[PDB]
Amino acid sequence: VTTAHSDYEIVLEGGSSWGKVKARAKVNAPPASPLLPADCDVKLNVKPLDPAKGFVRISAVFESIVDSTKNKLTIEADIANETKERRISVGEGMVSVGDFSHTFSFEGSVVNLFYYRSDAVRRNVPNPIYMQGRQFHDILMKVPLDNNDLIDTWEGTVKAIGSTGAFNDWIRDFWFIGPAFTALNEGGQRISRIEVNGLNTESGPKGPVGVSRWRFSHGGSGMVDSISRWAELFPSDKLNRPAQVEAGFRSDSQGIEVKVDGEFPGVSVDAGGGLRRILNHPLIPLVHHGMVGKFNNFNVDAQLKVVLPKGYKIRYAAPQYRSQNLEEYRWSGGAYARWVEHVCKGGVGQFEILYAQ
Amino acid sequence: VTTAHSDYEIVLEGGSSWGKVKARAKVNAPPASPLLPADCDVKLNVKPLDPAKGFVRISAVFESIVDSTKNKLTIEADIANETKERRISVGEGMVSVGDFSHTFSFEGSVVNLFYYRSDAVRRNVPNPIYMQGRQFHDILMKVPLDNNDLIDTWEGTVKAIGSTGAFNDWIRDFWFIGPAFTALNEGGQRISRIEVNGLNTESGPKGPVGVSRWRFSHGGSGMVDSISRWAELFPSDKLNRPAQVEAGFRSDSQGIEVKVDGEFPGVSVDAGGGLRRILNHPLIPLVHHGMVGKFNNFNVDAQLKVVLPKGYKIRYAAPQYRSQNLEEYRWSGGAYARWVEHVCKGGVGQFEILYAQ
Amino acid sequence: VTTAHSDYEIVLEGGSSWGKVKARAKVNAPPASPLLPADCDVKLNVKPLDPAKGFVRISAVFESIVDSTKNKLTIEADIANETKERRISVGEGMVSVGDFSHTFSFEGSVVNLFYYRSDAVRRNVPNPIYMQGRQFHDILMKVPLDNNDLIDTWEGTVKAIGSTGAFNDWIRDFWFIGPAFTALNEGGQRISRIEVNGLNTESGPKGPVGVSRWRFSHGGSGMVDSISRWAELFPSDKLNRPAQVEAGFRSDSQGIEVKVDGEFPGVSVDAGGGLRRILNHPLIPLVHHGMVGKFNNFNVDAQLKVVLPKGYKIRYAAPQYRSQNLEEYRWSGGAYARWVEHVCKGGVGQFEILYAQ
Ligand code: BCL
Ligand code: BCL
Ligand code: BCL
Ligand code: BCL
Ligand code: BCL
Ligand code: BCL
Repeated sequence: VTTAHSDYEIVLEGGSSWGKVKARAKVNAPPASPLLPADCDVKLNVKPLDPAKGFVRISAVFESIVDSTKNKLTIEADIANETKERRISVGEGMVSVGDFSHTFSFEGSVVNLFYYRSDAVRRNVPNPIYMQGRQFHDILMKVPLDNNDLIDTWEGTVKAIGSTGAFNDWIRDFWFIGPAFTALNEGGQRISRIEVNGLNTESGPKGPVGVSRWRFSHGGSGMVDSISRWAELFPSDKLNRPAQVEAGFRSDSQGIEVKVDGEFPGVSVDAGGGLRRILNHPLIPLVHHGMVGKFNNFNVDAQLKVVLPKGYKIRYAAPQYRSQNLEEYRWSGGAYARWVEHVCKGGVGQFEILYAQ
Repeated sequence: VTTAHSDYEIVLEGGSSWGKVKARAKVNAPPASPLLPADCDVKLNVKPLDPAKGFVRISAVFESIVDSTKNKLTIEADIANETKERRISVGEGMVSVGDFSHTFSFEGSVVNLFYYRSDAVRRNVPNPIYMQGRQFHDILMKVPLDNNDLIDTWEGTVKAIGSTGAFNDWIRDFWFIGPAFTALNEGGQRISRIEVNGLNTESGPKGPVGVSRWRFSHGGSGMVDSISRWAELFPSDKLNRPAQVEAGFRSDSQGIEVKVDGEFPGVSVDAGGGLRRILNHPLIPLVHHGMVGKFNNFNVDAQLKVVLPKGYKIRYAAPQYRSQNLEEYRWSGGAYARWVEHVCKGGVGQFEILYAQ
Repeated sequence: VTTAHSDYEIVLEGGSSWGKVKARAKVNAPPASPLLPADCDVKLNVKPLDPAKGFVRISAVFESIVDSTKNKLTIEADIANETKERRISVGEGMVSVGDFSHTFSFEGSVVNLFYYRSDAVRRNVPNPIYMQGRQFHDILMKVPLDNNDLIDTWEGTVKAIGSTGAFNDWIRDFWFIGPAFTALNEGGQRISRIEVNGLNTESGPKGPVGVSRWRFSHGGSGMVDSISRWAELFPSDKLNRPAQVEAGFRSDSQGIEVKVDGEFPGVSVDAGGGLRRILNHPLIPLVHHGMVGKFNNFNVDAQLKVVLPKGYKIRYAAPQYRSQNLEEYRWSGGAYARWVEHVCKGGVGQFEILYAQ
């Protein structure tokens, strides 16, 4: 029988939206990857840089093995809000695949805009979900052309841009490789044609550098969390100490195994009336994973454990928890099991938890 | 276990395409709504107004409660065919959400056009399904700007239209909220950019009125019933007395419960050769519901009852009925059960019923 | 219970990428066709014409019965590669539906272009799958206007082209009938507006002929095999004798039954290191069938038999085979059964088989 075994745990901090999240999962069904096996490890870290100007330093490392090819991507960036709609970033990183690698540095800004703002909606809807909007990226990137492969790609690109009028359109076929293209529509997401503002070869300290300045916008009909939850997804103001997440998966023709461990702020939020809630589930991950969650029938063997800070209690949970031991609450079987099956297949049915002192 | 229990009943009138439809359904699986609970009641009524000019008066009321917010929409309209391709309407209604509400009045015409008409298809295909075409809307609407929220929205819009060249394009991200966007492609449906022909503030008897005149077209590759079955979906010529439908659902994290009761013309149609059929199932509802029907495994406990007028008998049914008692025919289990599972998940496999005297 | 019973067999030739493929399948679940019943037979044949210029002659016959309407399409074409990116074709055929039929002749070229070519990818990825690109069609077609239906359609079209500026856009709604439209996005595929280069009525030996010259391009994000595997899908260089495939299905409200039998080159390919593999599974068929494979729950009763040439053995298989008798290997149950369920529902998880002497 195909069985998914999972275990999730959330330990909340008092007052502080911080939480520790742990997850383990294993399913004996094949992944929908046309190249197997595929293993990946991810490590994310962020630390307060300069709280006066709202800067944080984020670092990410992705490492994987796909059909015997070793890949790696690292990125380090400094990010800050300038206004409520405009955020800026500056960073550098590296990509490496087998014997090949290249570096890059960049600076960019993103402006997030909602299509409407209405007090009539605001005062009448206590927990608004869909927020339609558009987000603008303005990027400057630099890559040292220090090997023949880079030179070839740079020259090929400069040739294409200057010869093909549809380049700004067709580039999207290249960018959203494989089923990434398909996922755009699934999430109510649109990518505009790009605008190329400048392409130059500079003379760097150590050699020629390919410099490019370009922009694009991305629209969302309300499920794109990047747009609808712009402020909430970057809780820089609550980052009083370093946060981190380590996650990884191993997969082949027999099954998938995953592990996650992290601690960061933003896990709980003020729900008003003196109540707090675990944050609303982001929609994108459920909709995108929904594209791969329907290929094998499975049974669910799942459990969730929520540990509240001392003296806090759950005022409302639906689905309902099965047991409680002081501050620890557990869910398993029954309606919780049906909800897990549901979300693993792509459903976004609400699972709400409100707690208070 | 997840079980869907449903009961459907159709009682046909003799000769007259009229029928009474009753449906009850309950499933213990969560709905895919990111806000729960969600309850809704709908009431539709239509009555012959002036049969000489083909006018009917339709009225609709929608009432719901979503996460504790009460919403309501009413609409009343007079509709008539002018030609076989052009239909006109004039009406008014109201929207209300919590402490907020606004009214509106409108007049509009819709022109439905098929991309081709061929006698070679017509004489060779007895029961044609896909009909590709395009439909044009021309709308004039008026809303009294009688509160600050309306004024804010009106001024914001007039500002956007005059400052953003992409407004006619991006408005579509706002219009098709959440997963409504996604459903467009799923049904082979396209919405053009809008055309804004006029935006004015008039001086009404009781205050300023925001007046707008705009158009859009919508294409369909053949599954869009609004286009392919343009004439059949508005049987004004068979409406010799008032028709109505009452329907509603209650839903939360535990399950969904639905009830429908109606009586209206258009349930049966001439199939030629002296035969009649229950109308072909519209495709849109199956394809759209198919987007939410695949998140939980279920067992089917379903029954269908068809009551023919006295002296009529079923000449062909596939799937086959299980039993017959005079004019009453029943379906349950076996192939019918597999067909129900199929359509609830998004399939459009044909279920045909032909009857005759 | 819904059960799918299938049997697949591959017999490989030694050295030669030739293989014989046999498949039988039956499932008692209804097809997603809004018109039933639907039966179809297909016959394909190809033979070396002139190996010096790389020409092959291909012939196809499609015959079906849909809801009692008999349809038939035949096509015969001569095809050759001119370069590695450009292929040319010349042919003729016929379409017939009930009492109607028409012929056609044509000549066209297709140019396939990849968006990038990189040695860094080539040397580091041993078995590349996604290849983004665009394909250009240039078509000249001729149809004798020998009946009133043809004349009507021709005149209607010439009228539309000259009156509607959006014809080159809207024609796509007509072309991708029903759910064919939807399938485009699902496979990461895009069709451009068409370009009409010429529309003329010529005076043929036997009467007026409608002549048209038009083009279109089609983009693919990497799953479109027509683009990413352009060379491999037309193994003209391995066609040393005639190849053929016969296939057909019967279907109605009770189930689907299918049979396939063929022999052709391209079934196995050099995998490097002295190893050979069965070719990578094309992605389109799995993704498109995935749109209809999820409407009924089923159990799998499936078996695969692979017969290698004398003296060859399997060096790697995942999922693993169950048994081996000399050169014959069999798969059934366990991980193979889960893989079948997976691909029948739309998954593309890799099933790899490497063999060698
Ligand atoms: C049988 C039903 C099964 C099931 C079947 C499958 C199948 C089948 C698959 C998965 C896959 C996965 N499943 Mg599942 N899965 C089940 C239940 C679970 C459970 C659980 C029970 O709790 C968990 C935790 C998981 C977890 C996972 C992940 C390990 C994995 C998806 C990886 C991912 O996020 O990539 C997200 C990837 C991306 C975002 C990459 C995008 C790249 C493109 C080009 C886009 C660029 C983005 C943008 C430009 C970059 C942003 C720029 C800004 C700077 C940010 N599944 C159920 C029970 N699962 C998939 C997988 O990969 O397995 C190895 C997969 O194929
Ligand atoms: C450039 C990227 C953006 C950004 C984009 C997003 C987006 C987009 C989302 C979040 C979400 C969240 N972010 Mg943010 N976020 C950024 C910086 C931060 C910082 C910080 C101070 O720098 C913090 C503390 C957080 C914290 C948070 C939480 C409030 C929330 C996740 C809650 C949860 O329970 O997850 C539980 C944690 C897990 C289940 C494990 C996740 C572990 C894996 C390793 C990470 C995901 C990998 C992703 C699928 C693959 C990346 C592919 C790209 C090609 C690289 N973000 C930067 C500025 N963030 C999510 C949310 O809910 O928003 C409201 C969300 O949708
Ligand atoms: C486990 C599998 C389950 C299942 C799982 C689900 C799930 C999961 C969900 C449903 C949902 C629903 N299911 Mg189901 N369901 C099952 C079987 C059934 C059976 C049955 C057995 O007979 C029935 C009768 C139902 C009935 C229903 C409905 C009560 C409900 C869809 C509401 C709707 O139509 O909104 C249609 C809504 C719209 C058309 C709104 C569109 C708004 C957008 C912005 C578009 C504008 C349109 C346009 C501009 C206006 C027109 C202008 C012209 C003037 C006309 N289901 C199977 C057995 N069902 C959904 C729901 O809402 O539940 C509460 C849902 O999430
Ligand atoms: C402005 C809207 C259009 C219109 C648009 C449509 C569309 C679109 C369709 C129909 C369909 C039908 N219409 Mg019509 N229809 C109109 C006016 C009428 C009038 C009349 C004289 O005024 C009559 C008698 C009918 C009668 C009929 C039937 C012939 C047929 C439904 C058969 C059935 O078995 O349903 C069985 C009944 C049910 C299963 C219960 C339905 C109950 C719920 C309350 C109604 C649906 C709500 C919808 C999902 C949500 C609306 C969301 C919008 C945002 C408001 N229509 C007006 C002019 N009609 C359908 C059909 O089959 O076409 C051939 C269809 O697809
Ligand atoms: C319950 C789950 C079931 C299941 C449920 C279904 C359902 C439901 C359906 C099918 C359908 C089919 N299934 Mg299945 N199926 C199952 C398992 C199987 C197994 C097996 C176990 O091995 C097999 C062999 C099959 C085989 C098949 C086929 C007989 C059939 C798809 C026909 C096709 O290819 O049309 C491909 C068709 C096209 C490509 C036509 C495209 C026309 C459009 C307009 C596009 C034009 C293309 C282009 C312009 C022309 C090219 C130009 C160049 C010159 C080339 N299924 C699983 C177990 N199957 C479907 C069917 O048709 O059944 C009769 C269907 O509805
Ligand atoms: C105009 C069409 C193109 C073409 C387009 C494609 C496409 C597209 C694909 C192939 C694929 C393959 N082609 Mg090629 N192919 C052409 C000419 C040929 C010639 C030849 C010398 O003329 C040969 C020998 C082949 C041989 C091959 C194999 C290498 C490979 C199938 C392997 C397999 O196991 O299938 C197993 C066989 C079966 C499972 C049975 C199939 C039987 C049915 C009758 C055929 C499919 C019908 C299709 C679904 C419906 C057609 C609808 C259209 C509207 C007409 N092609 C011409 C030039 N070929 C596939 C592949 O894997 O590419 C790498 C693939 O995706």
